[PDB]
Formats: sequence, structure tokens, C-alpha cells
Amino acid sequence: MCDIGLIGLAVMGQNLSLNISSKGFKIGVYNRTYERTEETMKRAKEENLVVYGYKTVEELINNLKKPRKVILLIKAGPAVDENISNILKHFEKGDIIIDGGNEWYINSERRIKLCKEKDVEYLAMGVSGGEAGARYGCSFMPGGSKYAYDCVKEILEKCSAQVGNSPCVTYIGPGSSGNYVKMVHNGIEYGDMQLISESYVIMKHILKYDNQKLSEVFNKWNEGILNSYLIEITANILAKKDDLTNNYLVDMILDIAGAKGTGKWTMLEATERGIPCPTMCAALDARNISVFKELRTKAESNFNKDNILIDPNEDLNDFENDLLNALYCCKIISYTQGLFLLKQVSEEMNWKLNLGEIARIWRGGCIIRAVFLDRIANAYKNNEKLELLFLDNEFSDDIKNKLPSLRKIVLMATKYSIPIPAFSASLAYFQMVTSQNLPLNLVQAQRDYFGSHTYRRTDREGNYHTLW
Amino acid sequence: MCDIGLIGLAVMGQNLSLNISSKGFKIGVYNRTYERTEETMKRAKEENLVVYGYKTVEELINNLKKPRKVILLIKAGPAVDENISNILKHFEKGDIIIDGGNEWYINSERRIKLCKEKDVEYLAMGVSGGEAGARYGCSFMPGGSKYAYDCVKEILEKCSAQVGNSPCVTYIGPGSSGNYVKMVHNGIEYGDMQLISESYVIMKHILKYDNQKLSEVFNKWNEGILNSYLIEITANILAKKDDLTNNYLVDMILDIAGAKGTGKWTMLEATERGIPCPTMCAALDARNISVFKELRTKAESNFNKDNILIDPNEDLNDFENDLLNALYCCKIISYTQGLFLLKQVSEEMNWKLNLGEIARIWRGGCIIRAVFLDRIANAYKNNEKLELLFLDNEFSDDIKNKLPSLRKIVLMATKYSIPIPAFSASLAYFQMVTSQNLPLNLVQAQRDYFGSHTYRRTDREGNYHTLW
Ligand SMILES: O=C(O)[C@H](O)[C@@H](O)[C@H](O)[C@H](O)COP(=O)(O)O
Ligand SMILES: O=C(O)[C@H](O)[C@@H](O)[C@H](O)[C@H](O)COP(=O)(O)O
Repeated sequence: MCDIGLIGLAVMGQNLSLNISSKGFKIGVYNRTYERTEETMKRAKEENLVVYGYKTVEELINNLKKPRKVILLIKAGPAVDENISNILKHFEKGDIIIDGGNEWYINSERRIKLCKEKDVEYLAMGVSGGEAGARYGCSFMPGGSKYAYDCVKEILEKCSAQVGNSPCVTYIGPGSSGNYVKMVHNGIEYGDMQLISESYVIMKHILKYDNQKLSEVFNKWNEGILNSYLIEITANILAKKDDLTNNYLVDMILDIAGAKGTGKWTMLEATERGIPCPTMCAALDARNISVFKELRTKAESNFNKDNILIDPNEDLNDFENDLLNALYCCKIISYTQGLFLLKQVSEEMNWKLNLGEIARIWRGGCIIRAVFLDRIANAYKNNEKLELLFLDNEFSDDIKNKLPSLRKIVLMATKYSIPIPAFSASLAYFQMVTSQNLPLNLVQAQRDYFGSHTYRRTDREGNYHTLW
Repeated sequence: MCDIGLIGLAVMGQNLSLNISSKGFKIGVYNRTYERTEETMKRAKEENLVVYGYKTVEELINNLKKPRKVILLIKAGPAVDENISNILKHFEKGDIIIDGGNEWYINSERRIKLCKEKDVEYLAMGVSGGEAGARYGCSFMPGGSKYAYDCVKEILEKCSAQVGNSPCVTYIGPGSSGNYVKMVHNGIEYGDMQLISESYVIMKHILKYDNQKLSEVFNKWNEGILNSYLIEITANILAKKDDLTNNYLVDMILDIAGAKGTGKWTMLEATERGIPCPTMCAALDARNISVFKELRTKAESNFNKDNILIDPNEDLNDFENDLLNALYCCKIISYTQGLFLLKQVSEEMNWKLNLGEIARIWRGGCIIRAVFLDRIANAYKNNEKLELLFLDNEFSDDIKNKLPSLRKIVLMATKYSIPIPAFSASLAYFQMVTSQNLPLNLVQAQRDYFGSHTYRRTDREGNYHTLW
């Protein structure tokens, strides 16, 4: 009888099935369109692996060891609820459903209560790493039933990416906390990509770097503190030549960014809970503005973007190194926002999130993977209740040393009309959060003036209304 | 019998009752606690007006002319639905309920459906102007039943603020469109207040203006193109002396901004629909960051904000005039965002909003009222298909002449570490919306690299996936 089952056999589910099989576990798979089941078994025997395929969910469930465990890798929608409903007709007390898709956390909360009515345990698990990580080692973010986690943790530990001896998996917490952490991972991923792209236009249009010089700089950055998956693939992307023309492939790609929800969800949560995530908004702003390609073209035909002619007396020596420090400084600031969001939500939901553990399993497998995440992990291992990431002693020193470079980059970009919303939003966020006194005193005065909303004073307690 | 009735006698409801009476209409009022109903009648006596009070809602409904019209000014919550149901137990076919509170538009849609099942017409009406506007003239944003609007239009026209002889009321559209327009008014208002507060901190910390000079500058600006309620009251606020100390009152106000939902709702709507509103995020970011007053104090103690020492050879000539032009430029950009939001939402909701009419009724009564809004109303009445506000010929000229001032302001603020998120977000929004090519090509290549999401090409049709 099978150790675990998996429903949903796109390339993601196929690769995870091969991953589980290659680790010595016997796995049964199902997919309504049977050719995907056939493709999985074909790929398994081509790699000398064993994957059992069944034509129905009933036959798959019947071949599962007790306690029965099934992984769901189905595109988000009513097809997930239809499969859960069908599974609950054959599962019994103590069996486990594991949803591995990018889900909105409120949806998983509903499915947890529904399965619990039949005493079926539910694990809502975020997965990061794509098709490659699904096959060779990804980052698992399971949350929900701790009992469910314990029954499957050996599979997750062996199939996840390994950072030294440490598997990239942890018990996130109860309920839908696993979906929430994976959502925030993608939100942070949105920010890193927007910051990298802004570094790309800064060197292209201020330093006049061609695509070959750009790829070299990113590869040089990947050898240092900025070592990361996104910096690495960016260096590869910028050097890629087109095979339909004689241009660079990145110059032939239409600048309309897609998006599938997780970035928007992070933003909705930050707005609703009053948690400031300015770098998040900048990344979303860029993607949402890019959609209106025809309007942007007509708008530029009225507001012509003149070609950037650099002042010959412009001090641009060490500017490339200033940009390195600024981009690193912005990652500290951006991750501070994301980790602050996770901390406040954990406190509001009583999830008891372990931010050091979350940072640890983000060191490999996932998209934001970087040696940067090992520094974050160490910061929270030393202070589990750290309020803001850059208040850690080491990160604080990094900020104090690299912030002048950030100001220099924002200055030059502003002077030459280069849009850098994520860079400037990150600098603004740091300056406001480190300001004991902000101009919201005037805002409060205005609100009392036109709305009689009252205000508080600095020198005494109470709520005061003034006849201005 | 009474021409109309009003339920809910806080200061807003009391003043509107006096307003309706002062315009010649016979109005009956009711409040759950009878103490407020008496107070309304005493104040009516003292102002040589007559307002009829009733002890229960049944007597009020019995004294209404057909078609019966009742105005609701109840604090948002279940009490609104409770009063609606209580009213539906006595209204007949063709009677009208008008809700005037700051309501979330989805909740009004529900109340419109229920009242329509009882054949009672519903009017969800946004109201802006505060206590003074309720008494002497506010901006009414009624949406829903066109039959209900036509039956109550003369009361709304005479009680609204008058710009010349044009009353600040219009039929917004069907459904809850009136609540949505009022919500976006507050969103724009949030942006105006944040931009003004950044002008204040720029002059205070870069130019070293004290409060007397600050008040003089805003008064000076109120005489020119920036003539507006918010600029005017800002001048009064900055000059206001505290009577408990010998300091300026605004300096004794704790910098923790309140917020009661409408600004947050505007951002939630923009985020969910993918409509870029970066200036709204900056306004909300500033208010949300201000709440963390204790963390901000601890943060500055570690990140000491040095005294802003201005370079003696810094060219600050015409800097005050650059700030004037920059603030006016940001208002153009911010209203471009908010009016684009209204346009896109009108399309998606099939509301057929008249942006020229909405701008017209925002010229008086409401908080954002300004001669600026007459220019906006004229721009849309000249071209009802205008897409972006700053694409109007005269607004386009303003951007071209004033955008260099905005760059100069952002440059100086960046150099001297002044957080100005709304100014920088406005400038970034303009530079992105007017960019034919944005670095989202790199983002699209990354998403195809790690997620196989495919990309589009600039030179041919189709969706392409590259083995990078
Ligand atoms: O962690 C990952 O492996 C990716 O982030 C994964 O979740 C997927 O690629 C998302 O769809 C990307 O997000 P967008 O499609 O919204 O850019
Ligand atoms: O248009 C108006 O007359 C005001 O905007 C009114 O709606 C009220 O004063 C809001 O409560 C202000 O908004 P906040 O309280 O969220 O700042």
C-alpha cells in the first residue's frame, strides 16, 4: 500500500511525484485527464523510478497506507473544493489532506473546518521553487495540523532542498499560517525583482552599460554579499541572445508584467491591517502601470522622455559600488517590512510564527534564496522577539554604512528622471520609521479642524478638540 | 405634514435638520435617545427655525408627505440595518430611504436589494463638509434610484453648497456609486493632506521656516493657484497659538494619525482591481507608520538623525516657488490617479460616472474644495473621453512647466534626508505612466525563468517560453 498519494499532475505534480519516488517512498498518483498519469509513469520508468498510477480517486485512496495522506497540486479554484469533497467521501478519522497550491489563507481556513467536521486533518502547505525545485528540492511551508505535519515530515525533509544538513522545511504553525508565509515570500520576491530591475535601468541609462556589461556586473555581485538566485538568473538573462533576431532576448520581451495574486494579497493584508509595506506597493505599482502599454506610449508621445545625456562633470566614480550598497540596503529595508508584517500578523492570529525558522528554510529551494537569508536567520536565532530586522546589531551597522550610497543612487536617478519607485520608497520607509517626530501633527490638526475628530497632546493625557 | 424626515441626531444630523428648515422645508426628526431630539429643537428656536421632533419613528413616518422620504445619519454599524428594517415595517411602494453615512459601498448594495424587494427605493448618498457643511452647505453624492433622486433633488440642491448658482449635488449613478465617489473623495483628501504635510516639513527643515513664516507662505499660496480649503486651514493651524503653553498649538499635538476607514478602503479597491494609486499608498503609509510611535522613538535612538546642516553654497533661490509648483504638480498627478480609479471602476461597475459632474460638485462644500476642481470639471466637460487628467492640453502645459520644480524638491529632500513619500511617489508615478518602455521586460524574463509563466514579444504574436 502506498505511503502517500498525489492528485494533480501538471509538471509541478509530476516532478514532486518523481522527487518522492526517488527518495525511496512508494507513491500513487491520480489526474482526471489520464494522459498526465501516463506521462508520469513514463517519466518514472525513464528515470528507473516507480510511480503507481490510478484511473480513479477511489482506487488511489484504497491503496494508501493508514493514516492516509494525499497531496493536492490543483490550480486554485472550485476544482480544489470538488476534489476535497470527493476525498472526504473515502477518508476516515485520522487521514490527512495536504494542499500544496498558492492559496488565499482565508480559503484554507474554511477547508480546515470542513475537513475537521469529518475528523480529517488538513495541512495547508506553501511550496516555492517552481518545476525545478519540485523535482530536486524546494522550500516547504506547511501549516495546520501538527499531527498531519508529523505524519508527513519525513517525506518533506527528504524531498526539500538541503542547506548543508538542514532541510528546507519547518512546521509553520496552526491554521492557514503556511499559506500566509508563502504569500509573504512571494511579496518579498516581488520587491526583490522590482529592486533588481531598477538597478538594471540605473546602470543602463546612467552608466550606459550594454547588456554584456550588465551581465558581468550582476555576476560580480553574485560573488559577494548579494549572492542570490534572482541575482544569478538576472546575470544569465541579460546575456541571453535571441535566436529569432540578432538582438538580446530581454530587449525583445514585452514590458507587460503578469501577476497571479500572491503579491496583491500581501498588499491587501498590509493595507487592511495598517502595516506599512511601501516597497511592496512600489513593486505592484510597476506591474499594474505596465499593463497600460498603449496609454503609456501615447502619454510619452505627449510627455517625451528625452535621452539621458549625463553631465560631463557628474561625479560617477564608485557609482557602480554605490549601487551595490544601495541595492543591499534596500533588501534589508524590504525584508524588514515583510518580517514586520509576519510578526504583527502572527501576534494578531496567535500563530507563534518562528521567524528564524522561516528564514532558515528560505535559504534554499525558494526563489528569494540567498546567503542574505542566513544572516536573517542568525539575527532571529539571537533575538526571537526582534521588532525590526535592521535593529539587529549587524544589520544596523550595514544600514549606517550603506545608507549614504542609497541616497546617492536616489539623487542621481531623480536628477536624470529615471523612475525608481522601490528604491525611493525603501529610503522613505527607513527615514520615517526612524523619525521620532513626523508631520502627522499637522494631519491631526486638520482632521480636528474639519472633522472634530479630536487629537492627543505631547505634554498631557486626554483627547482635545480646539475651536480653531 | 413634513416634506422629509431625518433619523440620527448627532451634530451632523442636527445641523442638516437646521439646514433643511432654513431652506423653507418642513422637516421632522427622530433620535433613539430623546435628549438629542430636544437639543435640536432648542437650537432651531435659537436660530429662528422650526424643526418638528417626534418621540418614535412611527409618528415621524405618519407625518411624512407621500412619497415618504427619510434621511439616515446613523453611525456605521448594525444600527443602520436595524433602522432600515424598522422603517420598512411602515413604508409603502414608492417611498424613499436616503442613507447619508460614510458607508462601504458593498453594504449599500445589499441594502438596496432588500429595500427593492419591498418596493422601497434606496438612495445611498455620500456627504462631505463636516459640521459646518451640514448646517450651511455640503457636497451631496447621491447614487441609486433615479426616481428617488428626482423626488429629493430640490431639497439636496437648496441645502448643498453653492458655487455661484450651481449646487454641489448631482445624480452620481445607480447602486452604491455615491458611496464609492465619497470614498474616493476621502482618498484624494488623504493624499492632499500628506502632500501639504511634506511641504510643511520641507520648508521647516530645509529652509528653516518657523511657524509664523510657514503660515504666511500657505496664506500666500491660498491667494494663487493653490486656493483651497485645506491650504487655507493649514495657514490658520500653523499660526494657532496654544493657550495651555506659550508654544504653537500644532507643536503640542502628538504625531499619531487617526483614520476611520475610507482611505484604507480606497487602497483596498485600487489594489484588488490593479489600479495604480502610489500617492494613496504614501498617505496611508505615513499614517500607519505614525501609530508605531514607541518603535519610532527607539529606532531614532539607534539611528540618530543628525542636525540638517544646509550647504552654505546650496542654490536655494526660488526654492519656495519651486515647492509651490511642485505641490501643484503633485496635486495634478494625485488627482490623475484618483480620477483614473473612478473611471476604471465606473467601467467595471457599469455606473457611467460623469467625472466632469463629480469634479463640479467638489468645487464647494467638500473638504478638497478648490478652484483647482473647476479646472478639472472644465477639462472633462471639454473632453468627456479624457483618459488621464494631465493629458488635457492645459494641464499638460502645467506639468511641462512645473515638473522641473518637482525634481528639484525631491532632489533637495533626498540630499538632506527629509522623508517625502508622497512627493516621490507622485514623481515616480508620472515618470512611469509616461514611459513607453519600462523594465518589466526583465521581470517577465525572470518569471519565465523560474516559473515558466511565458512572455510576449515586441515583434510578433504569441506567448513564448525560453529554456534560459
Ligand atoms: O515561490 C515560487 O516558486 C514562485 O513565486 C511561485 O509561487 C510562482 O512562480 C508564482 O506564480 C510567482 O508569482 P507571480 O506569478 O504572481 O509573479
Ligand atoms: O469629507 C468629509 O467631510 C470628511 O472626510 C469626513 O468623511 C470625515 O472627516 C472623515 O472621517 C475623514 O476621514 P478620516 O477620519 O479617515 O481621516
